[PDB]
Amino acid sequence: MSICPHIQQVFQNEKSKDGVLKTCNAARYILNHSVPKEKFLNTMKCGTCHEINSGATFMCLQCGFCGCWNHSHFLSHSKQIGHIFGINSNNGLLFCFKCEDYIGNIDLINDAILAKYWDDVCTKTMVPSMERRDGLSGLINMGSTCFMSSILQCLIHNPYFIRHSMSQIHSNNCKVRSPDKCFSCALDKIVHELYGALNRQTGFIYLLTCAWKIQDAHEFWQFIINQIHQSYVLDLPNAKEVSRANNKQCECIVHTVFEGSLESSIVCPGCQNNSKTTIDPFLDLSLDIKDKKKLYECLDSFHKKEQLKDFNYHCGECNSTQDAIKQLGIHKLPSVLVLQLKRFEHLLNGSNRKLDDFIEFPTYLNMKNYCSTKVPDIIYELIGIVSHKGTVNEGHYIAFCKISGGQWFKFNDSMVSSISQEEVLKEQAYLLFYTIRQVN
Amino acid sequence: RSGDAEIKGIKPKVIEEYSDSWKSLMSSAKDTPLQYDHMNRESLKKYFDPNAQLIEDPLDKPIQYRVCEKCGKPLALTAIVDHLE
Amino acid sequence: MTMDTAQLKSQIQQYLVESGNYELISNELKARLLQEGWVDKVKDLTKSEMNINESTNFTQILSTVEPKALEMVSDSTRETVLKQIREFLEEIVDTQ
Amino acid sequence: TITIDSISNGILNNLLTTLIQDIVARETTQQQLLKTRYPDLRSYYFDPNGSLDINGLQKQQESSQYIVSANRLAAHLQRCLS
Ligand SMILES: [Zn+2]
Ligand SMILES: [Zn+2]
Ligand SMILES: [Zn+2]
Ligand SMILES: [Zn+2]
Ligand SMILES: [Zn+2]
Ligand SMILES: [Zn+2]
Ligand SMILES: [Zn+2]
Ligand SMILES: [Zn+2]
Repeated sequence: MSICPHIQQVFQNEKSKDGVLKTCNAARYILNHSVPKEKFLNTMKCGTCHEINSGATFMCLQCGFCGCWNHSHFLSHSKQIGHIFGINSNNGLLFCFKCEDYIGNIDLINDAILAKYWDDVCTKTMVPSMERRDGLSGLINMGSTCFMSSILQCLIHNPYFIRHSMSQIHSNNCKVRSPDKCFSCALDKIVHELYGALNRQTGFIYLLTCAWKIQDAHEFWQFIINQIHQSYVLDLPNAKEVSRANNKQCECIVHTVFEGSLESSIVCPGCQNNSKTTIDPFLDLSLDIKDKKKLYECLDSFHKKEQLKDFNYHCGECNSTQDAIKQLGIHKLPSVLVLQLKRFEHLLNGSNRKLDDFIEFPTYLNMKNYCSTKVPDIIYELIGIVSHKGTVNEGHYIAFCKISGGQWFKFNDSMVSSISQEEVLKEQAYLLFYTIRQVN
Repeated sequence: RSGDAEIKGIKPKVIEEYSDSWKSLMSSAKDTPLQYDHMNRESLKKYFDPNAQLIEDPLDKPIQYRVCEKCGKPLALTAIVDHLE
Repeated sequence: MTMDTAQLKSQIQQYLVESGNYELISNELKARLLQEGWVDKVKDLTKSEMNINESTNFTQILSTVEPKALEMVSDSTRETVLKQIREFLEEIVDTQ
Repeated sequence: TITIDSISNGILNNLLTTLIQDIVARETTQQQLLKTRYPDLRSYYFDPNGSLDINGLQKQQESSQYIVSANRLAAHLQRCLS
């Protein structure tokens, strides 16, 4: 594989290199900070033909001109004026019009926000190793622990959590600074183990050690997210803050990513009193699946009006014995929406059974018909699945995760194995992890 | 209306109601919050947490990181400087 | 007196943008392409074309992806977005 | 010259090609990067028997799993951490 030699040439000059990187960072900054209209008109408009989006539009590296792809207008600019590099305004990527290719494989250009520190970053950090670059790695079952490791896999392949952990924000603020005592510190060792270099079971052991000081994967998901929150709270500076996060609004990773809220509407038909109506935080939604076949059917069923049967009920206000009518609706959507399919039916006789119904779930899920009051398309992308294999009593949990570039992996204890979208979609899903992808 | 009709011009009606270099957007961009490509801001303020984190198209590149040669920690680009100093 | 058609095409696109309707059209389109599996099909098709051509050269690869990516758009999405675009154009222009 | 049909189609094609070009740029530069960074690169292994992991290996038995027989490790912890 070749590196572009035109840009290598330019980089032999020390001013020019510096100029290219300032321009690359500014272009990229501008693209992240231009309201859609200004972007269309000032970075997506060809200076030669004046069309918007004539294929990709490229912002010249050496002058203010923007030129399109479809009519070879940036190309003409490069030939007529000698400017052979432009930045694609949809994605910040640098194109060489002599190579007729993107310059993709030069870490400094990719990491151009660190230009001013580059010699240090070069000599003191390294690129990921081929084997760790996607953090793929299994966790050995250590005595009925797939209920924990399944969720952990989904957590360490969650983009929000990986960015959080690798940004060192917990590491920088933690008052415990022990992975034997602090769950968030244990999670960081896991990430450290899987993505850098610290078998690859130490963070997990430490996690189990954090748990010694005090079954269902859904329970563990709630347990672990709650403990990330507690760690955040434990790190706060004073009592006003501890109180604020606990009672008003928490800005922790868990509460700015996974939490939404439901409107529980309860309304009497005769007179409309709705004072049993509430708005409640959720960190996931539990869906019934008896006799249904598709995830959208379970969501309709979650969101539909039902009559509350309540022995000898009379509405406080109007005295009607008519069943009050309840309806759940999403009031606030979270960035990562986690759905639980209720498979473990705990019955009146004490005897659980497991529901094995296959429920069809989409790779792209649209939540618009489940939000409360015309609501616009709100689309999430599937990135995580936890499945339960076997009996209520004797059973085991598997995780499936989607990583960058759309490739899917099955995590079955120590075994990690490749798998296709098409076969993952045939799974008996227990938990589903969806990440916010488009809001219209 | 006809798809095949030759277009004369822009309606005067509409004109009566409306109305250089890419580097010159910088002033404005400096004074403009973080924009998304396909996540409408009024819908965000309405249907999402006031403090939601959003990573748009999160699976459309790996998380960019480098690993410290001293302790092996995977470091995000914007955390490397700090972790050196 | 003849008007410059190229420039006119540019004003039209620009008025679309200033109304907010270019964003709506573009957002509708992407949501449809996402939901119908098209974005993923394109990404697969790209990988298949890199492998076959043992090349990562953008220009070469696009040359064989784009036409196919164009044909892969469902007719429903195509028809539906084209109508939306036509209706907005009838607000903006005069015909003869 | 220009009509409602021609302009509509122009716009759609502008949007589609822009989108396609963008998706293609991301794939190809990702690949260019991965093959430059790792001259030695293997892709992840895919067993259709559904039986070999990502390095084309089988699952180790947990008797052979050791750190302490791995499968008893939480049991060993209960004790040993006291
Ligand atoms: Zn042009
Ligand atoms: Zn130029
Ligand atoms: Zn070149
Ligand atoms: Zn900690
Ligand atoms: Zn919190
Ligand atoms: Zn009443
Ligand atoms: Zn270090
Ligand atoms: Zn021990």
